[PDB]
Amino acid sequence: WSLDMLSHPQDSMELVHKQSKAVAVTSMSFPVGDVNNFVVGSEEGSVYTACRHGSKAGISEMFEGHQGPITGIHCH
Amino acid sequence: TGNVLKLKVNFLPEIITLSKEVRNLKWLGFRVPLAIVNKAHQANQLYP
Repeated sequence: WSLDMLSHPQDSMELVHKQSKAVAVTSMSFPVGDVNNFVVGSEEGSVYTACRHGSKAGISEMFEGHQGPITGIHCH
Repeated sequence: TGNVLKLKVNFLPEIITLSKEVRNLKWLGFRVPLAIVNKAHQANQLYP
């Protein structure tokens, strides 16, 4: 959401498709050091590089690797 | 004492179940029943 506009989270950059499922992200933190990579880490790895918009705000360049729920998700 | 009353809802009825359901549909629809899958379909984008 915007810094002044947070009456609803506007930029709903869903790091999933538009199907019918609770495709969650375990402890999906953004990248540490302000690299802004909102790593949406699903229950079976899939640490999606969920960004703001474009054709890369999700699981396109998924920086996964976690054997299980990718929870500690924050870059260097 | 005094027959006073607070309020409550049914969102709290599946807190840990919603956490497990979110993780289940997060990976692939984990080892749960079919009714749990239908409940996940009717609750995933409906918990608001």
